[PDB]
Amino acid sequence: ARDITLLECVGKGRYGEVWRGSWQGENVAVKIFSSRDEKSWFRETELYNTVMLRHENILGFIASDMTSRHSSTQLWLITHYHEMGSLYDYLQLTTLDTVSCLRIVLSIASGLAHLHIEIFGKPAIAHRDLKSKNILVKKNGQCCIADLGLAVMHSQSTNQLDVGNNPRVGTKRYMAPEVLDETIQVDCFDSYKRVDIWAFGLVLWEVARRMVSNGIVEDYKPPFYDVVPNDPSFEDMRKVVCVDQQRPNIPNRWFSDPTLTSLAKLMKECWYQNPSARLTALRIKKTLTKID
Amino acid sequence: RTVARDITLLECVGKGRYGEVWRGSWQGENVAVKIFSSRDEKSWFRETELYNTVMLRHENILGFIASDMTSRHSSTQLWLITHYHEMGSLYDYLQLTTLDTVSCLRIVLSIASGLAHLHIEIFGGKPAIAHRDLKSKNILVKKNGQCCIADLGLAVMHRVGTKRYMAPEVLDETIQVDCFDSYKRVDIWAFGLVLWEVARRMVSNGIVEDYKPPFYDVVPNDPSFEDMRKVVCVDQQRPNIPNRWFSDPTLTSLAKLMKECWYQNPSARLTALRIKKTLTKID
Ligand SMILES: COc1cc(-c2cncc(-c3ccc(C4CCN(C)CC4)cc3)c2C)cc(OC)c1OC
Ligand SMILES: COc1cc(-c2cncc(-c3ccc(C4CCN(C)CC4)cc3)c2C)cc(OC)c1OC
Ligand SMILES: COc1cc(-c2cncc(-c3ccc(C4CCN(C)CC4)cc3)c2C)cc(OC)c1OC
Ligand SMILES: COc1cc(-c2cncc(-c3ccc(C4CCN(C)CC4)cc3)c2C)cc(OC)c1OC
Repeated sequence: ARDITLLECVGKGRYGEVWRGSWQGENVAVKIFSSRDEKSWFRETELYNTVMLRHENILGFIASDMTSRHSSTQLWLITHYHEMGSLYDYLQLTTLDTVSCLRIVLSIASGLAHLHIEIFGKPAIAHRDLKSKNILVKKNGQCCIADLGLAVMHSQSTNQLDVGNNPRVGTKRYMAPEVLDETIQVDCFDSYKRVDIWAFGLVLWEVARRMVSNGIVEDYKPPFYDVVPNDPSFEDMRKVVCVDQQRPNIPNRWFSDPTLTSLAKLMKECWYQNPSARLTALRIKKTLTKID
Repeated sequence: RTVARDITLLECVGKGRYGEVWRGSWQGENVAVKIFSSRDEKSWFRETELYNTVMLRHENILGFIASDMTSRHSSTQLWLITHYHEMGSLYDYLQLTTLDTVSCLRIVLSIASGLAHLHIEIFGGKPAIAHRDLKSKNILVKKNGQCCIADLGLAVMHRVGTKRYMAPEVLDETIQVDCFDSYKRVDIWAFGLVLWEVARRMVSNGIVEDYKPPFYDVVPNDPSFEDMRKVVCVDQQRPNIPNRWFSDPTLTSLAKLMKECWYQNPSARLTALRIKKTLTKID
């Protein structure tokens, strides 16, 4: 029973479209890629070929298809469906308590450590576009990481399955200093893990703002909302991150709450300009497991 | 909208180290479904990446329909779906069938047309493509008498090839691997062997040769790399041209053509475009 019914469009952008569909009587998400993003479709298909990729905190794969008649081609990715939508969507109007905030951020750390660590199998994987729109919320209050179209793979028993020649990929708002200044070591797998850690810190900040403490919470804002234009360019981001050495501000009310004090310390250890100074995903996961 | 993806697998028409090929049915229409072995997974990726780069459409190239990857409990299933050619492969067809002048030329000109289309860069278009496993089992026969080239799982854009069809520069490891033209010239060598296989089955003066694969008389049934190197590189043997061909003007011209695909020096061999021109002036 391979047939799918497309029921409603839940997203449209430069990436193509995502549809809620029905398959074997279950909701599925069907992404139809833009022509512009055909290399992402193939990269994501290469990533999902890994059976040991499967994890509670990684978006689960059902099928990938490239179809053509005559001169046009369609590119399909079919996954499990998360009706709560992205973490970006969820944070807009929901506030969090301590338990819900830690559950979300530990689940993302668990997914990211699963990607980064080689299994002897699954290669080590760096995501390269981590952000709150690429994280889905599950009904159990954990998240899963989505969109492996820019991912890079590495095997310690051999070598490295790397990028296109274009290093200006990833979402500009979440790009690490070394991506924005184009000094990143492109032949070094560890470089790409360190870019993910930078972006994880920004996602931690986005989530923590929405956790209530002492009857106070911040409104949802994207990273660097206060220092860059609404739709920031690559150069806008380079200016604030590389020239101005800006990092997201820690609201002072956080320092009255032990959880938010711990999270502020963790996100600062994701934001060093020196990529090798940043925490590992495993260390973040260990730290969040210990925080109450 | 409904996306009908069900494909009914009706009969297995091929089994091998590569996996299986099935005749299937989608929406009342025959398709061919290649189900890849774990052994041959990289061929699915290479062909899929090529068709994602350039959607080839040519009467003498097997017609792409889809690349499918389906998650199973503990495995990934990889299918390539193409048009279906009920007459099967040229290899199959030549075992039983003899040819006349018109059929022989139509077959070999259609293969040369497919191969030149792969080899040529078209601007505005397609990258140049070398096949790297051209042989009579990777050519399908169509009802209109033309053939189409199949299996781009080893193709390169600008697993090893079948040993029996490897050019001398592949067997002696002197191939200039950093030069794309090298891979075109390896295909031309293999094309010459296919042209020999076909020409043997063309009747002249009531005479025809039995189907044999290239080098049948000088290598074992399943030849080693070394077996082939000794024949092709050390002794510099080439397939036999029977005397009876020299009584027939078509087979005389085809013998000259196949000799010009088999030079030891890869840069001396004819190009696919020159082979096409030569064939349009025979008969
Ligand atoms: C994969 O293969 C097959 C696919 C199909 C098929 C089924 N539904 C719809 C389509 C289609 C419609 C419209 C557009 C275009 C039209 C112009 N512009 C607006 C862009 C969009 C593209 C595609 C097709 C091609 C049929 C087939 O056979 C009859 C196929 O072959 C097996
Ligand atoms: C990020 O990337 C991918 C995501 C998905 C995916 C999976 N489940 C659910 C969704 C979703 C559903 C619904 C909403 C709501 C939110 C707000 N409301 C106002 C409108 C709609 C948002 C999101 C998505 C987008 C599938 C993908 O591929 C098939 C993705 O690409 C890899
Ligand atoms: C996913 O998988 C398979 C799909 C199909 C298939 C079945 N029905 C319809 C289609 C179709 C084509 C094109 C469009 C649209 C695209 C955008 N719009 C502006 C124009 C037209 C819609 C739908 C397809 C591609 C067949 C399959 O097997 C033969 C598939 O499995 C490999
Ligand atoms: C070389 O490679 C590929 C080939 C094909 C393919 C396409 N049409 C038809 C065929 C076929 C059909 C029927 C017979 C036999 C069965 C009955 N009788 C005893 C004589 C005839 C043989 C062959 C094939 C094998 C598809 C592929 O992929 C989907 C191939 O791989 C790219």
